[PDB]
Amino acid sequence: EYGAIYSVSGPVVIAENMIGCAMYELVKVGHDNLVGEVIRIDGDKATIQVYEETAGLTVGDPVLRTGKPLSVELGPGLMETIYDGIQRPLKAIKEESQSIYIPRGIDTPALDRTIKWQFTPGKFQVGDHISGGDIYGSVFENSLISSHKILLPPRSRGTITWIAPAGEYTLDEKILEVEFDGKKSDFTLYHTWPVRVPRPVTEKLSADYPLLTGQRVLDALFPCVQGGTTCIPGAFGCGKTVISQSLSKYSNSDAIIYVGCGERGNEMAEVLMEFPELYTEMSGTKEPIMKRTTLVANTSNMPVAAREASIYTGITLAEYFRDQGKNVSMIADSSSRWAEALREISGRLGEMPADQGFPAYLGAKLASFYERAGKAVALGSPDRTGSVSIVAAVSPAGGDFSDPVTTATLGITQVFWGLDKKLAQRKHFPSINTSVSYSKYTNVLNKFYDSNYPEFPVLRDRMKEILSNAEELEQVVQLVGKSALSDSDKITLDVATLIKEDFLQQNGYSTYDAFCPIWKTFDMMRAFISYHDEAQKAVANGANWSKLADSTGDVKHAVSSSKFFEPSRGEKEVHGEFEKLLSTMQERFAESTD
Amino acid sequence: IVAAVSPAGGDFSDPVTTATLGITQVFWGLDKKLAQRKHFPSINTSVSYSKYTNVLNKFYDSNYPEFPVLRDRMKEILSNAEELEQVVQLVGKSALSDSDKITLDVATLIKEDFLQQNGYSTYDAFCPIWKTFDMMRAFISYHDEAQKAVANGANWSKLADSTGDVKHAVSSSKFFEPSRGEKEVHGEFEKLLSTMQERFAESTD
Amino acid sequence: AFIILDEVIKVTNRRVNAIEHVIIPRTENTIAYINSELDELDREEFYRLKK
Amino acid sequence: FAINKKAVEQGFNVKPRLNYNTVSGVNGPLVILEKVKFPRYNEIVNLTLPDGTVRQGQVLEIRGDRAIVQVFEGTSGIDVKKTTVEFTGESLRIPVSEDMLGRIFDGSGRPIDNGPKVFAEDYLDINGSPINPYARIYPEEMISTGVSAIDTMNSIARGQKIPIFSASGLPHNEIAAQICRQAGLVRNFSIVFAAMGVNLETARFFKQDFEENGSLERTSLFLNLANDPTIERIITPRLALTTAEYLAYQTERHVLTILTDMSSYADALREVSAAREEVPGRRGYPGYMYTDLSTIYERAGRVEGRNGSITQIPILTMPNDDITHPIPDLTGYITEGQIFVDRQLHNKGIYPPINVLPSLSRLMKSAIGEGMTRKDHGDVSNQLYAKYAIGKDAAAMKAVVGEEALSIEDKLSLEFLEKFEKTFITQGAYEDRTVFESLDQAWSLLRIYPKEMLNRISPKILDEFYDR
Repeated sequence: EYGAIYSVSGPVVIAENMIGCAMYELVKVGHDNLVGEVIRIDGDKATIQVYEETAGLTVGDPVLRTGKPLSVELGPGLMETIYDGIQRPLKAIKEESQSIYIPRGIDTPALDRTIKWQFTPGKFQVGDHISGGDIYGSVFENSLISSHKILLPPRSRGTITWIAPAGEYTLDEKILEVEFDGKKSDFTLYHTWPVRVPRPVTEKLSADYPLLTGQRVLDALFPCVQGGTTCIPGAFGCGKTVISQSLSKYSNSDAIIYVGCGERGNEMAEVLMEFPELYTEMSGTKEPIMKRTTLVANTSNMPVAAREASIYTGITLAEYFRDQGKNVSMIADSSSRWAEALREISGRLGEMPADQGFPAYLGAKLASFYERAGKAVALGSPDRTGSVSIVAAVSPAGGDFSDPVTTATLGITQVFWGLDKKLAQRKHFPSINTSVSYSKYTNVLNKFYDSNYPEFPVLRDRMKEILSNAEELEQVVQLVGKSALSDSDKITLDVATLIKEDFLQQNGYSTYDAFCPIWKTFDMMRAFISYHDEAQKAVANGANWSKLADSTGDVKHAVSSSKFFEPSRGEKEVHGEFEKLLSTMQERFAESTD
Repeated sequence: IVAAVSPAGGDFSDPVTTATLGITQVFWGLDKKLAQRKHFPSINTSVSYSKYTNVLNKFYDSNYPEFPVLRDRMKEILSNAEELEQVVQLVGKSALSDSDKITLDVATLIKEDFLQQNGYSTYDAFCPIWKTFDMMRAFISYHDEAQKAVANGANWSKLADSTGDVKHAVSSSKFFEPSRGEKEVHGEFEKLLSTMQERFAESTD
Repeated sequence: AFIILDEVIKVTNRRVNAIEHVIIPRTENTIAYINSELDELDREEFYRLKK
Repeated sequence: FAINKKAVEQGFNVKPRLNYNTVSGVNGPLVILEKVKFPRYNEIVNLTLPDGTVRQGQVLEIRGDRAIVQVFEGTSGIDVKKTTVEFTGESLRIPVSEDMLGRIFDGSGRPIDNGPKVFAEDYLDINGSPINPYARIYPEEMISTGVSAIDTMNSIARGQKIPIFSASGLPHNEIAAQICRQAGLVRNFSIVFAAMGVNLETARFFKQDFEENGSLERTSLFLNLANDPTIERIITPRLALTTAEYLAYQTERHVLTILTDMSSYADALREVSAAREEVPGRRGYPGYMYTDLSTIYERAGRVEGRNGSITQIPILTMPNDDITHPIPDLTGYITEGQIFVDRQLHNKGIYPPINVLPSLSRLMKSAIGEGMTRKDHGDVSNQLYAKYAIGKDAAAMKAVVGEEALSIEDKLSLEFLEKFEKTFITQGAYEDRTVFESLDQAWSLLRIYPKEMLNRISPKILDEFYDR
């Protein structure tokens, strides 16, 4: 019914008269209908967490219940929009209030009402016994968002009674009528879902057909697959943003989700008005990209709880769009900010941190967040499939040992990319520590390798082993200098250097390195492997490696310039150029073996 | 105001020390090995500083305009000393030029003579500003003249062995009685300067 | 050959003898010092939490 | 124009105030009072001491007829019975006009120039206007300072917040003085300064520089000295930021402000939190600096609305020559890069003693290239950084026993580092360094290698600017 504010100790609120309240349900607290969720309940004493800033409040003020946990709207219009952790429209709010700042305690439905949508009726007709998830029609929004599948919410069934014809509708009116035991199942052009419970799926499913990043070092050595996990160390200048743009415009998935947690705002505006000029790299380069992009941003200025809930919002949206039988991927801003906000909430509410100052719930919550990603069978009549992949952004910090959040996250995630300090010192990026980085999708994608480039696996294995041996011997040489060096040792050092200046170097601004498809990487990889083998076999029969290197000469420059081939000038044409280079290379090295 | 600290927690950056340093303009770090070396005052010229010289330059120009420009070189001598000692521990004295040995030895002489208030006497209890300034002048003059003489061509080992008692004279200069009228001491400093410069001139080449 | 070999032997032996007792003890003491620092921080944090 | 006149006319009635008693106890800076009726939140209360002295404080946490108020002017000498409290029913208001420039104010924002009160054109809050993220724009038009190592290796643009790391006894104050004195565009700046817990000599020095420079009429100041009570220190930054925001978004000026010492502010926050019972964070510090520091720094930059611009230069003191400490560690995540001054460089007599390796900037892409600078800038900076790091590594290697494993590149980097420091790094207190001449010096330093090791440079730049 109603309760009275009893005590305020910051964002947390203590309220009385609260009997029969859920462990999680929204409450419009405050005389200005402030949003809030209960956390601790005892007797009639309720502890409410306020998602906005508390100021000017006083004891003895109405408290109104809502009878449902935090939710999120779902339906047409979710695409090409910018929201907060609370789904609240921003451009609409901005253009409505005429101000430069969000008003205190303002409510506005997420999706824009009063917007007509052309609905196409589905196969089902009156009398059919139907359940939730079944696609009972579709709506066309725009290119790359055409045929927005209209769904029935899970846990909803009965028997269709009257479905409206095709036409234009606004997302507030039920057009389907269903009965389980009464005229009590009405569904408009949208639905909602609590942001806590993972949306159920028909059944899990493994993954293959790996992902494309345009980064040779990752795309060839530590790959990832759609409907998979990942761990990204970012340094805001180590190319994280540029690779985000590259994957966004090359995204094999149809739609992508990026969140903002702890963003600095300046970068927020930069990316926000950078996207409007990124071009969709399908059907040519279509100028708009919002048609395949959804963004949620919540800077540090935002209240802590909203930053906490932003990632849940994002993952829920990802689940929904996957459940339309599609390929989508999620882009994480920074998990460290989320962990810090969680620690703040824990401490403020009153707890006993025991990790190093963090609540023990961190591992469990991270796991729960890392169990909504993968490939699974979409629910509904057509019996289709989706996929959800997540990339996690982490900010390494602390001394040379302490890194608890990293230790917890790396325990369950498999696709992990390390960080190399040295390459960063030399301004050389992507700066990825080869030694520590590790993946596991190589074993499963063995099949795709066989189908397409069956020699790739052993090729990369030998390359990696050579690099490892070189980096093992480098420090040994450092403490003793150059002596007792077999020709093979110097061969290994030179080939390693050439590799890490042709493969592990990429600039998002040069026309070439911006994106290197798998075939192009395979081409350079064959070239370099052939180079190392040719040198090794030239010195094998006994020779002066110096003279052999001098005779080779320009071949090194040619294989280096190999990067300067325009991607797919002609896919076979580039391959033809590589074959020409390889033939001349065999000639120049066979004339040198003697 | 002046005060002392008693760092014993296992470091020398304990919160009391940090708070003190946050508001202090003059810092006087102290070593301990010097005590076992019976060297006093046992301060650490390596880790210490002050923030008043900038304004004291006005007073110096009022009375001792030359004074400030000497202390920079004075400290640079020590800086070079501890920059060179490393190779001494590493491979001993094998590639030292004559200039390096000049700097090493003059720094050692400074540490021994000018950096000791040991004992209790007229010269072991107090030192006036002018006497200290004159000692600065003497030390810097000796160093620069030896360096110049070797630069112009002089076997530094031979040059030092020949100059000889210049070191004893300059060292004993401190043993003067401060406050002998500010003239007799001044006259002795002047005659020592003249004698040392003439000796260098004879032995310079 | 005798002259060159004697020179290099002198160099290597001098360096080895140096590294034997000039570099090792410094790190040996530094590790224990840092360990003590960390132990004290652990104890004080534990006391705060128990309070 | 009638809208604002009528808005003010709304606040045109007398509102009676209560007057309480029965302070149920006091503990340190915190006062416990239990008789209140309808206690509000975040309101200022006037306290009349038994001697008739008037002080003010703010409520922290309320409860069933129980409120906790901190005191901005200490707590000594107060009686349970002979003390009274009045409630104003408002958060901390503040008067503002277009005429604070050239006026000096104390920690509590009162005039200390022997002049009259502000007689403000309007009142304002200190925490309001949570700026809408949508309308914000990012910095452009790279801003010039005349300092090479600042404008080249970590070039910055107008409207970008960035702090300065410092430690005991280092020349950061006059560095900021030089910056503000000789800062300008690349082809004027109202200045707001806030002091907190600083020795009087520093404030005197800053005032001397400003009045000497003739910019005193172009600036307003807030002063809070170390001798002043600590609790006041948690207010001055808000006052300064509110002043700057009003002057930018309603007076439409390009404004720069300088926060003075966040170390003392964080310490004071820790102390006030410790007064209450709270599960401490790391090092005992309260577990929620992040929110407060964000609320502090977030105010910055410009918006689509108008021309007014804001720039933050907070100054921080390093406790024990480390960034791992909670204060700098937290500060790192919130701001765009940071400029660093190192101990060794200062002990080397190099001014400014700036170490570039730890320092960096988070926004140059809109502040480099042609149209505003020379296109070479990025490659110049990158190559210089790489060779600096390489020289450092070579020097570290040299320390083992010597040049046992030595290369020509090692010697090359050695002289490069030495000359770089002693010539480029050492900039005098008045040595103006335009971007053009700074780049010319950098290029002259670059003519120390063949055209082979310079891998981080485009061949076009290499050819067109290796020799002329």
